[PDB]
Amino acid sequence: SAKAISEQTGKELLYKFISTTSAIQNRFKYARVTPDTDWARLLQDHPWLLSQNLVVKPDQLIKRRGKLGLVGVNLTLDGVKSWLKPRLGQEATVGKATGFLKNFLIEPFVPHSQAEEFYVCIYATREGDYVLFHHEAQKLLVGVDEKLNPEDIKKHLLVHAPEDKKEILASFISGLFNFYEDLYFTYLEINPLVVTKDGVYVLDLAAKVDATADYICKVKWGDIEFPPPFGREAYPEEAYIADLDAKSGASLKLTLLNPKGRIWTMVAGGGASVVYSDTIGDLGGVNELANYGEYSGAPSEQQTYDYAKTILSLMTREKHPDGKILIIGGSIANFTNVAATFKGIVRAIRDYQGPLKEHEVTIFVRRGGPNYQEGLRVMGEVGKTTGIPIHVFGTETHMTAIVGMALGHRPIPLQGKSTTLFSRHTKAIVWGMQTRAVQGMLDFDYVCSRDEPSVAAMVYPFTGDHKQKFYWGHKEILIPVFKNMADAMRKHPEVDVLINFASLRSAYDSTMETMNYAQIRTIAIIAEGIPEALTRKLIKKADQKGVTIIGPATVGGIKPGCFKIGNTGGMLDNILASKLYRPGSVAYVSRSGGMSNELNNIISRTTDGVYEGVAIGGDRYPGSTFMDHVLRYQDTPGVKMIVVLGEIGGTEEYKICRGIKEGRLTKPIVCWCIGTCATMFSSEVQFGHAGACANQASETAVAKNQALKEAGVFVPRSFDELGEIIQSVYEDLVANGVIVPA
Ligand SMILES: O=C(O)C[C@@](O)(C(=O)O)[C@@H](O)C(=O)O
Ligand code: NA
Repeated sequence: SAKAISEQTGKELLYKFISTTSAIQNRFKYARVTPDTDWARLLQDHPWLLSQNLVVKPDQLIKRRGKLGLVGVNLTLDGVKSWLKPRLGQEATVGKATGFLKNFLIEPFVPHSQAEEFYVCIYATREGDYVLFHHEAQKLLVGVDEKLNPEDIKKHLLVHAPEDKKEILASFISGLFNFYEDLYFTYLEINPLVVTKDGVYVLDLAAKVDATADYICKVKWGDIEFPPPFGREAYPEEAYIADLDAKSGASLKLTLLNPKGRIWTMVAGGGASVVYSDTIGDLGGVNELANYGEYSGAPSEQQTYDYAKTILSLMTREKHPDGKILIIGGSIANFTNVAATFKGIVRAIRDYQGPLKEHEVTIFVRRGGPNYQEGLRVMGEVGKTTGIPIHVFGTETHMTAIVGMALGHRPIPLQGKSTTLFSRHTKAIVWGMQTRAVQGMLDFDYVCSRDEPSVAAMVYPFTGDHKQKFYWGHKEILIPVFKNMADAMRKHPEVDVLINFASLRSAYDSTMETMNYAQIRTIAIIAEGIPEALTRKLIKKADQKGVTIIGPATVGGIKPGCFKIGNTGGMLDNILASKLYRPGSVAYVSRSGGMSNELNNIISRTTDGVYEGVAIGGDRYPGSTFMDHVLRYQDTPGVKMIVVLGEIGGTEEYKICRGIKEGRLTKPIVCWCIGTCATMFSSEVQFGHAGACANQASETAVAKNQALKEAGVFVPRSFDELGEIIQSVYEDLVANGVIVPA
């Protein structure tokens, strides 16, 4: 996800790495002040503080500090100390948010005139990075993998600028853009840039970097800090979890909202965790909600133990009169092992059992997934042996039902790429060492009564060629593994799908390499954590070649009767339970992988069942969008209704609205956009999925659910009535003859 950095951090990167050819002034002339500052050392380290007038302001991701009057301008050093004296340590109000002014920046005062002030901004979109310039806006798009033409700067951005400043402005803008790409920024605004006879001064800097690029930018970023939004604090336990996430193929996230709240969550999945938070917010619990976070991607027992013990420690610092509740939730997992993770949580609960009884904690559990029956048994076990109240619920209880149980009372003390991607004839190559996931596909293929396994070969460049044993029914079979992708392709021209399990570090090159083989028309990219600038380049090549990308950061998708991507839908018992071995009439698309297995469950209980599901993944720029898949479903005869599970952030869902108005979409669509709680928070909350950042009022789930409903989409009041509305629509289509069940 993209994360904001402080003005000081941004300026420090700029002073270290922007090309010296632009005439940057006051390089490294800044001084950080916090309550514990040693002013003597400060004057030693920054002797220019004693020899010129100064500007001082807080550096805590407050915007428009000037018009709020949080800027002391043209002061001597003692004028700065007096200016700080009634302000440092004191709380201020900015928007809905209130916090302490704890971090200030002193820089030199730069005399200038209005005419020497300029505005520059660079920001990322799917189609490239825009550059904005304004004297006192001109706009230029640098396309994905293109260069900034310094004569487009002069001819398009600087058309109204004084001719005597154009050459230094163009040099600065060129240098700023190279600086922006190389350090993986996604947003960079300088307002004002001051240009005088003596060179360029950077008076204000706001910026965001793609934090997933750390393995690329380590050296230059150094020990980079990502401040919380104004009105929250940073917590050592958040960094611990961040540290565990860095050491994990799995995803592990934690944000503390109100450490004193009595509602705590430990929910699996980035989607489900937002849905539980939504439900909590609809029942008035938001002010008591202590955290947001999630785990997913199959963490080990030990990782889950370490995550869980962090939560239990945080919830046993002080007592609440009414006790506290721990919501241990999630969807029906595709891939995460419920036994191993819940054994981790159980070990954490035992190790914290004294503090949990003392703080009057009630625990509510709802989970499904692989091995979920053992998991739920050991969960109920530790409740019996510790005497802590633990109320355990499985797949036949609705995902979010434990929330109302727990909160209802205090416990008693342009042409599309392709319409059809998969069929009963699909043959795939799997990139990676992924025996278990491949066996899970062959199991699906067998119970789907396919004539042939869906996996024809595998590629893994870190071993030599060999054959790998799998079971086909109960027969042993062999599947070739190739060191070289070239060998796998020329020996399997029948193959048209590649499922890429490469790690995030190797995913870009392995996917670009696949796209040199025109025989491959669909690629599933599993890995989470690919830098967005790299995904944009994957998107550009795939669009040039006509290749459908599903992912990144997804489990994939499933087509009952025909084909499933990797770990989608999980083990045999969930495939049978949710009847995913044969088709029904309902097609769906979600960002979230975990929630798509919940849709599998919900749709199978309320309809003839799933016809096709896709999870487009959580990243900011998915390889294929909601609309792409909804178009396929509109043009697919066997689909009779469409279910979209949307999400706060971006404006994709409004294309559905337009498709309806234009007459392009005509089957019945059901849609729910998750993230409605985000508006109830006093500070923005970055959810699990990289995409889930709302940049304007229209990107909120609430606005999207409203626009969708006005355009004739069927929208439930909340997620926990989605299953109801899906049922009723199906029933009308049965009553109208459109669907004829078996
Ligand atoms: O454990 C979960 O509920 C989430 C997830 O791990 C899953 O297993 O369904 C999903 O994020 C995935 O990546 O498969
Ligand atoms: Na990780």
